[PDB]
Amino acid sequence: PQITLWQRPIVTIKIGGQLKEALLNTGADDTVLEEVNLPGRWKPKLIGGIGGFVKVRQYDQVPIEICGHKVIGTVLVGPTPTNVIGRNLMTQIGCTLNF
Amino acid sequence: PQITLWQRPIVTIKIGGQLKEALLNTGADDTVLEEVNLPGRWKPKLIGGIGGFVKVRQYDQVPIEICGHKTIGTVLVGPTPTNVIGRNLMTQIGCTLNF
Ligand SMILES: Cc1cccc(C)c1OCC(=O)N[C@@H](Cc1ccccc1)[C@@H](O)C[C@H](Cc1ccccc1)NC(=O)[C@H](C(C)C)N1CCCNC1=O
Repeated sequence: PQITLWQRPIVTIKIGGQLKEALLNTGADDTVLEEVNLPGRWKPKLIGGIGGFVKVRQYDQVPIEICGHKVIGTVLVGPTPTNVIGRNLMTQIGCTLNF
Repeated sequence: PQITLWQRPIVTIKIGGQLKEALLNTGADDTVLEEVNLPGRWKPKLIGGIGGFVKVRQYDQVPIEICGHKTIGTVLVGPTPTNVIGRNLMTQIGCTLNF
């Protein structure tokens, strides 16, 4: 799609058999989602860092659908004020900024 | 331009007679820039909010050039870990997310 930015670019993602809402966040390197139980191995990742890091679980090669774009990418699972689709997944969906 | 998101979408902005780097941040409602002296009236704005707000100065109708695109928009001036072009200015430059 073409998403204008008058509103927060919140998109529906499908991940871990759940439909979630997430913000297409070009300011985020990574994709951080709250409350998904992703299967399989993960490794700890420290994210944030300003005032301390937040430990999240990094799951790699996660199938995630973003606006009916099935991609695969790293999803960090842990506390996030809002579910964020970061650049890592936006590149997968071939999402670009255009002006 | 079409900006792919493999890297942080840092763009050069021209504001307050200065060339600055700023992140095209679709996750940011507002544009927050540090160390720009903007002329004229401003009103305080509280931004952030998680753990407390940061007070910044809201300058309205600021001429700002983003990747050569002259636009006018609200620029919040105050502490920001990175200069952020938020959606408010991305709409002005006609920046959209596309995939
Ligand atoms: C910067 C970074 C480094 C390593 C790894 C990752 C994933 C990184 O990126 C993630 C990140 O923190 N991104 C921020 C930028 C960053 C760079 C440097 C230090 C810290 C962060 C920023 O761009 C987007 C971020 C959206 C956000 C989403 C969920 C929780 C919190 C914030 N947007 C916002 O914070 C704004 C501000 C003004 C309040 N915002 C979010 C509330 C509602 N209003 C609003 O407009």
